Amino acid sequence: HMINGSIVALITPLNSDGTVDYTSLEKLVEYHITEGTDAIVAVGTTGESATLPISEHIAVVGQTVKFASGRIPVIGGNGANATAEAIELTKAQNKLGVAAMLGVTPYYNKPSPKGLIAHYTAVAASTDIPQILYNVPGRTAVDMLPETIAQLVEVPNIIGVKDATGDVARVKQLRDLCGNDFLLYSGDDATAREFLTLGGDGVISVANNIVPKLFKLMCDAALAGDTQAAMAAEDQIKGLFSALFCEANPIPVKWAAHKMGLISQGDIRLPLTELSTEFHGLLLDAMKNARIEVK
Amino acid sequence: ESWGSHMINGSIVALITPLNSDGTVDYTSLEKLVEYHITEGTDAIVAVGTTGESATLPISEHIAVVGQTVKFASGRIPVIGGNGANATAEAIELTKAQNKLGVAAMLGVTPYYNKPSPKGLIAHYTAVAASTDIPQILYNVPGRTAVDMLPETIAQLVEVPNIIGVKDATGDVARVKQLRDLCGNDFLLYSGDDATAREFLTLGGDGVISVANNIVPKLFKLMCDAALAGDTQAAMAAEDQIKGLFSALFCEANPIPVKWAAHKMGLISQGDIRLPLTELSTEFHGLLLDAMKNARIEVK
Ligand SMILES: [Cl-]
Ligand SMILES: [Cl-]
Repeated sequence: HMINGSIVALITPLNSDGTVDYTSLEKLVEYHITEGTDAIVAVGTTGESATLPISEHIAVVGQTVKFASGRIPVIGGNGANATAEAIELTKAQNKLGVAAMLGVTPYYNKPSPKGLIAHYTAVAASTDIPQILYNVPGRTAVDMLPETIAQLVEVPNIIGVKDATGDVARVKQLRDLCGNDFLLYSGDDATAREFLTLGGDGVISVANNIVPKLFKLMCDAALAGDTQAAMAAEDQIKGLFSALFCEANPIPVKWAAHKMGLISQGDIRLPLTELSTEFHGLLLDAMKNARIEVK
Repeated sequence: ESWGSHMINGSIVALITPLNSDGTVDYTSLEKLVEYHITEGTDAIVAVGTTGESATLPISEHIAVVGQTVKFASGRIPVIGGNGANATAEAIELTKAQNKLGVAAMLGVTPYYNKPSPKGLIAHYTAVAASTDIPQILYNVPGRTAVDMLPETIAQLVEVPNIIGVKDATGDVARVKQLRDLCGNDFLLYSGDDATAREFLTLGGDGVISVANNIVPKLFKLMCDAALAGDTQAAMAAEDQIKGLFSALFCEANPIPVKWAAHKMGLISQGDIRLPLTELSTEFHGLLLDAMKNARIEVK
């Protein structure tokens, strides 16, 4: 296993015709290598998994692996709200060369704890690739509590959990019920430094899409226990921790990216839409404040 | 008239999708459900919506169920196909696969999980509607989708010719009035929350796409007719008999409880259900069985 520190939930850049832009995707992979990002999640929420059918999903992940050329672990998204669909997505990724897979809890259909367990057990049963669980009730309508996560630790290849609740007290609870070995990632930038400080292993983040160097410093300092340096680094980027959510992720981050020249176009698949004029000002300020160089 | 009456209104069942022991669709139970609803007077059937477990049926199996439900109905009862998706392309695809099935309308939940803005919601439904000429019914259920599509956004779709109304499940009955004042008197309003169905009709809604319909269609029908007719006494008297089910069918996420009930009836042959959903846990068996007795259901 041993993915940790600053993990970027990568956006999927699109051509103005709406197809995947592989030139920008390559630029982004090099960028995270050039700065010091520890891993790349390909096609999760931030990467717009909802709007990418399986064949496109497989392509973006597979291409990201190719561009990385072994220099950085790539983790592929394998979440679905049907167990059978998740298994199929998992099987189609089994030989792309991912280090791991990130699987969100089934959204919309609100299964019970027993069902989440059976769900993830059957998904993990269909692969040798390490699985990371992902709880985000703000999006899924289901809260997968630590008591539930703990019953999955014994599944050989379930290696940890991303938790986006922002509820920092869960770190202790998760440590207590799972082992020291189970990996705990934060999925809430606003509480991340704190999450690591309480004993988290790393952060699967939106903001390190656009401030990876500083986001790395913050994560490394926190893990080392240099709280002063962690807070110091957090200080400069904290503004983005709310600005990148003035409309749902990845609407703002993708605008911020195509703005810094990171990507060729700001195109986004429907039902998602490009960031409203209303927020252009707010986000340019938070961006200039994080020492991001426009234009 | 003008000319043969009935638009889709009144008491509509969000139909259960019955399964065989091996998880395939049970067509003989499906046909039995369709007869049952005809005999008992249900106004219309939504096939493969949430209660029909739409998330765990791939598009092929989805359209077979819709196609067969229409067929079993054989012109005796309107069938509404679910066409909800969180990607526009996927919902266009699903809509197109249902054109020419003999469906009276389609019902499409707002995009879930990905949380589009209102401008995105409009673009989504415009594009879905543009790809068909079957009537479309919008579906708002923030409890499951994590977007709340507000009245003011629904109003901007009223102009889109074949969008005919909205199912609202929030249980905010103040929205009937708001929606009326912004949409037509002609725009169809459906309650999606059984606990507030009666009140929703009484305030000016046109119908209820209900979960409890599955197991108490006669009294439910009675309740909806009466409230539509403005006869509050009979409606309330109808409601009182079955009100207990409006809480008890939600002790686990729908359709887990209703499926158990329908089997324990049993309208179906098997209570099997598809992962990640699981059969009702035994903890709630007594809870639901007694709620069913109080609503006049038998055997047992
Ligand atoms: Cl998020
Ligand atoms: Cl529910």
